[PDB]
Amino acid sequence: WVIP
Amino acid sequence: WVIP
Amino acid sequence: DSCIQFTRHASDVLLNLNRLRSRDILTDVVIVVSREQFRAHKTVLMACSGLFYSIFTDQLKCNLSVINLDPEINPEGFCILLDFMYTSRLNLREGNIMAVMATAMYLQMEHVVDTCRKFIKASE
Amino acid sequence: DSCIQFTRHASDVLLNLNRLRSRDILTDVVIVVSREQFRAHKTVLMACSGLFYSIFTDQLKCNLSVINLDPEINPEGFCILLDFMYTSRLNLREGNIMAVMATAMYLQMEHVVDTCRKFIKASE
Ligand SMILES: O=C1Cc2cc(Nc3ncnc(Cl)c3Cl)ccc2N1
Ligand SMILES: O=C1Cc2cc(Nc3ncnc(Cl)c3Cl)ccc2N1
Ligand SMILES: [Cl-]
Ligand SMILES: [Cl-]
Repeated sequence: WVIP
Repeated sequence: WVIP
Repeated sequence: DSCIQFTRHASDVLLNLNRLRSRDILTDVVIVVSREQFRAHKTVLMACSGLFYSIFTDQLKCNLSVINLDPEINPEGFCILLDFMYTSRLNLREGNIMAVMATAMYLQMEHVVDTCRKFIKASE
Repeated sequence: DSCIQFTRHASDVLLNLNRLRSRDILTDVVIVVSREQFRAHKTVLMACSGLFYSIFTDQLKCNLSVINLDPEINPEGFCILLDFMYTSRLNLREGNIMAVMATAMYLQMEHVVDTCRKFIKASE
């Protein structure tokens, strides 16, 4: 999971 | 395009 | 093999599937979550959820145009997860995390359940 | 927004759509390319091809279960492009590049047409  |  | 790979292909496909969903094009099922209704593509739901994968491979349920979810399922939690299915983006907030995690457990979306568990653990 | 994004989600969705295609699950169209037949999902074809996008948004063609391609279309070229649609991987070879490029032009798959043009230019 990432900060887009 | 890339070499996968 | 000796194939070449187009890096953005999967993302571009998902973007177009979401555009077809937004315009209600070739949607073949309505998911009923208490008073709320959500139109979708059975193939996308199966590709994202262990629950929908099981439902639509069933020789009778595969042909249903309406699927009613368990009455304990929260419509907003479902909406957030349906948006995630079609975009890869999850709108996870303090005010919805419990409903999102419970809906993801029911829908069998293990990566969502995992990030919800981690976000909850950090707040404890 | 303040969404989080699952990096592998789009690829995982496409992988499952290809698994459903391989098992012939919820495929809703057969593409006829001369003597050859290819089963697929209309939504995936539309998401990958300007030609299929135009065909399946047409108020009469959207309901057809069989689509016949132009007789000049090469079945192997089509097969290679259908595999690319469902995997992001293109089996581009000296022996098939001309058929693949012509099929990609017909299907309106601009990124494929682009790499074919570049691979041909390098060999000149
Ligand atoms: O957490 C998750 C996400 C998910 C999706 C699916 N889907 C499929 N899996 C295998 N082959 C096929 Cl053909 C599909 Cl459609 C099944 C289980 C789970 N669990
Ligand atoms: O080279 C290409 C690949 C492609 C796909 C599609 N597909 C869609 N485009 C816009 N909205 C929607 Cl809803 C879809 Cl399905 C149209 C044109 C092209 N050209
Ligand atoms: Cl997931
Ligand atoms: Cl393309």
